[PDB]
Amino acid sequence: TLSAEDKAAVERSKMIDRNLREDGEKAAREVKLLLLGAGESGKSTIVKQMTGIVETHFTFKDLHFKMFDVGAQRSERKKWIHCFEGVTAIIFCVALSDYDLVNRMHESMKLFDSICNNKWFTDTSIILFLNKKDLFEEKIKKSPLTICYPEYAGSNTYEEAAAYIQCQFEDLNKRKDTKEIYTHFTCSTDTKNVQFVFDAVTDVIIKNNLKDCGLF
Amino acid sequence: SDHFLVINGKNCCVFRDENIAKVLPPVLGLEFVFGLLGNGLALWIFCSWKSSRIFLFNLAVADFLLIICLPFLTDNYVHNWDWRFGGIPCRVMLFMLAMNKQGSIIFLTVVAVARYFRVVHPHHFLNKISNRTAAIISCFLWGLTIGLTVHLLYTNMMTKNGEAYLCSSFSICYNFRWHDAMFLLEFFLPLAIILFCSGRIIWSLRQRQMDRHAKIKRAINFIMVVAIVFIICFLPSVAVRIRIFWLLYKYNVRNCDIYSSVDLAFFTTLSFTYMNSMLDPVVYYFSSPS
Amino acid sequence: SIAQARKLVEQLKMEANIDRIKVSKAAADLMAYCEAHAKEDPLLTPVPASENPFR
Amino acid sequence: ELDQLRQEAEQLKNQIRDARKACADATLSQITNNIDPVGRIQMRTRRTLRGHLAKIYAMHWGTDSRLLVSASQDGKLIIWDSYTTNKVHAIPLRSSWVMTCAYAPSGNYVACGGLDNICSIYNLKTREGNVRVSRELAGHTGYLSCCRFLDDNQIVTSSGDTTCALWDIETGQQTTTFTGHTGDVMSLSLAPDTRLFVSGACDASAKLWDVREGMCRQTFTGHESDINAICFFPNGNAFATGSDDATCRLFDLRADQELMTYSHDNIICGITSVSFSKSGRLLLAGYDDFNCNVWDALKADRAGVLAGHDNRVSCLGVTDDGMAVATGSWDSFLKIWN
Amino acid sequence: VQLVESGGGLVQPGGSRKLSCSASGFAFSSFGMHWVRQAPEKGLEWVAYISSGSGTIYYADTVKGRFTISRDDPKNTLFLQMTSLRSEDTAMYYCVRSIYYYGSSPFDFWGQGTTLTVSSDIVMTQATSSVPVTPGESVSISCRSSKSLLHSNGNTYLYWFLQRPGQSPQLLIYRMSNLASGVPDRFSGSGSGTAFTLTISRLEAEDVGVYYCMQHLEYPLTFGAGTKLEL
Ligand SMILES: C1c2c(-c3nnn[nH]3)n[nH]c2[C@@H]2C[C@H]12
Repeated sequence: TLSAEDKAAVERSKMIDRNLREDGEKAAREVKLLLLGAGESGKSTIVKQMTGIVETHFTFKDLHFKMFDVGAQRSERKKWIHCFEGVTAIIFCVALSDYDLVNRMHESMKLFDSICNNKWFTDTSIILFLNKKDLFEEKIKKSPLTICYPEYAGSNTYEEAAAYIQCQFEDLNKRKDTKEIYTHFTCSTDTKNVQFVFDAVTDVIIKNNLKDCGLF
Repeated sequence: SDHFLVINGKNCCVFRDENIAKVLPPVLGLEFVFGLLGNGLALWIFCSWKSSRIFLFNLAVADFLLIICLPFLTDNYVHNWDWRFGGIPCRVMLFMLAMNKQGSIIFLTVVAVARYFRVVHPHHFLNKISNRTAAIISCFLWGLTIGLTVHLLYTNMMTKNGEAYLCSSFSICYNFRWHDAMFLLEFFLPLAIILFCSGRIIWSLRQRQMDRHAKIKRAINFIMVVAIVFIICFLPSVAVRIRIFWLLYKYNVRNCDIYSSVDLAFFTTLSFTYMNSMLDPVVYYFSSPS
Repeated sequence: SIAQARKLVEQLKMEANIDRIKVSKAAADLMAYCEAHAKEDPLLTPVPASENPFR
Repeated sequence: ELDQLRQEAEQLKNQIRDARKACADATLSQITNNIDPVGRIQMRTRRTLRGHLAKIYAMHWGTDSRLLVSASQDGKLIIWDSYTTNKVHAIPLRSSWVMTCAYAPSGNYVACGGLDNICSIYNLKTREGNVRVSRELAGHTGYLSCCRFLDDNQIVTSSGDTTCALWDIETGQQTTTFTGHTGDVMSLSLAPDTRLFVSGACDASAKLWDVREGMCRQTFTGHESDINAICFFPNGNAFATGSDDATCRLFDLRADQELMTYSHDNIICGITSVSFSKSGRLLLAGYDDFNCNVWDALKADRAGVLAGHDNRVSCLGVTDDGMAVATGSWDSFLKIWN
Repeated sequence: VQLVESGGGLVQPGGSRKLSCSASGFAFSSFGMHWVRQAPEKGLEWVAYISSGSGTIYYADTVKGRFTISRDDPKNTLFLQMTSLRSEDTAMYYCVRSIYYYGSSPFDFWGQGTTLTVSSDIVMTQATSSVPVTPGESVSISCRSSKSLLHSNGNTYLYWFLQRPGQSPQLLIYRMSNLASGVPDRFSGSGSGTAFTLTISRLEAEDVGVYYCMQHLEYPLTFGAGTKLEL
């Protein structure tokens, strides 16, 4: 037998529950993206096209996207990376002009291998943005790709070199039956990147729904 | 013999062929044992967390209810159309058969439409329905099934055939009644829904080729398997019944020996409609990686 | 790097120059504290349902 | 030169090791081998708090042993009434990346922080009837890992940058910084007298600090991996640490070395949380295997197992009266045990 | 914090009036609201209650079926629609704030009030109607109830209010022992079920006025006659 004040407290608790459920419903209808990239990888350009954690909001085709940038946080990644388990996708930015600058491409490859094969992101997909393709074309015309990849064999032209970098990054995925890598080539002035991210996210959502209904 | 008989005042004629007592129990026993050993497990463990699990749980419940009453059908057959239990019991048994088949079909269609929305409209709000709404939808659908099939309990179905007692909602009678319209619709309408949903899901999937075909193929194969299983299970009896209605319209029940063959056919095809309930656990639940 | 090494050395000097007791005395003190407050520990001694606010 | 200072440091480390060896005349196990075991502890779940919609990262009891504060990755810091399971408050956070909670020992304020590198202090008792942000303490260059009130105007924080800080709340400034660690500081425990505090770091070391003077008084080693949790023994003369070695260790301040190690061959997962029961006989540890083990603090033996979480137990706490044990997990629930 | 009532005046018997109370300075949507009334020369009488969220409405028996309580949270307004007015309804009406959660202080803030002129419950007894006292002395005011106010959850639901000449009542004690925010420590309260006492130590000026004891154990809320302290 509750007292009057106890009943009023229960009523307030139920109001709190209602508000929490409404907020959860709003949050579930949102796409979460973790933005990673090497220093000067150009992820700032993507953030344009799209002191701790930086949160960027945008919308596209009535779909709300929350992007989280963690590059300003220089600490032990192992202690906060699990916070992003369940993120809808990871956007990884790599600068193609970095092949001949200092082994920067090797640092990017190591970071990509660490993130892609991470135990917290076994089923999380990666949208890979290869930035600065015009500067890459200039430099590859003036400088060889063998500086970064001594075993590279083939035309020292834009197409073959860019494809070589793409496959080099794509073969770091040791779980090819669980997640996907969506690679797009970008530049400073572009308009299709948001559509790329939207299409990849829609594919991921469809695959998740198929998993939920049990068709996989 | 003299097969003409009066059921609820209507001129039918029912046949009693020992082939029905010989062949059907062979299929019905297997259907019962497999339906138990599959659906009892599908109920013990759902397939409760998600709406899809709720709908599959309801499908399994309907299949369980339908199979548990198959031994009584087997008894009616082994004795060559001789019900030993009386009127109210077989009223209830026929009501259970009809209601559980209708519920199983409805929930097959619900699962198909949910898959359609999940694959074709990824960002519809139906994909984010909470368990409560799934429960309310499931309850309303069950209520629809009972409201449609309770006339079986309302009406009489037990009739004395000479030295025997025959219970049956499918006597060949010059009486087209709502039960037959429901019997045809339970195939034609959900079949259309299921085939459309599946075609859109397979069309939408085939437009995207982002290097994961290994499992998308599997999903497409399973959708097609569901569609073909439904068709092969339920189309035969409907086809035989449509032949029966053409005959009734043109040749009324006077020389009704002409129905003798088709009647047997019908009761040899109803068995297939029960067999669906033992396949469904394999198609829907056991295919998942558990 | 000389300043950091000097800081480390000074900290080591401060840490080394402290009074210490035998491990037996510390273990006896821990046992004594545990025994003295045993009757006041509900989790060791389940409280009757009448005196348990979480029933 | 660097070599001379290195040699002197090595000599001092050897001196400290020898001094600690001299004091290790007996083991806690030998002395406690003559006392009866606590027996089998069968604690049952008395409540289940069902508000959060994401992983709960931090819980803190009030000093009345009835109110709780919890924080989840869905923002929504929630203040609970344990006895009735009533939600007293639901505070929205300006950043959902919360990793620590604190409940002032007056009930007037609550603190939380995380990947935003700020410690936010919320006033629970205002004339307007709502919870308001009272202060935002900025100055850490890394993530906030733990925070504990000393009073209404002093709070101690630990950061991903290898530093702890003491903050005046009125001014919003660091009064003293603690700068000895070489890795991320993950946990933080205040002494009962609020004159010392111990911090465990990713450098596999714990450090005893003096709040007023602002210098590392002692350094304790022995763990092989990072230390995630730390707690003071009730008398303030000992503390327990839990690591990713799937091991807990009990250290004594006056003897200045490890006393005991809690480990089992069947446990291979790290420890998320550690706490003591009143009188310190029981040591509760929340692990990554969705479990919480109850150890006898005087005998390494395991007393019980608080099963019932479907994801890893991220935090736990014991009431000031010792009546109940709260455990929160990466499942959205937190349970009360008795 | 400010609650401003309006809409009072002079009405003929059988008429209707809509009193309003504009709220500012606090989260009105988070607070339950009460309408209380005081006759020209009598004590306080509880009228109506509307909860936060508008889920629960309670009325006094003398006004049930006649008065209607409503609230507009976005406009931060509380409305009392009174129909079929009688001479018994002549009184000053106050709007009162009240929030309910563990450790809260309901009935904490009162409005200034507006005057309207028309042309099985628990009985709270304030045995003493007047008490003359000199500054610096200690005073004790007693209150009795028909049934024990101590609930099985440990709370004794007794509230002590002080109404000074020309001012709205202000909360002194809630739940028989808890001193309200902003109240001097001179005041204290104690007692057991059916017998409660408010003790004023070091009586000072501005403690003159009428002290009322109220029960919040069950609805309808009931007040005592009121004990008057004069210097
Ligand atoms: C089976 C059956 C059914 C039926 N309805 N749904 N499934 N079987 N109706 N009447 C009869 C006679 C005894 C056979």
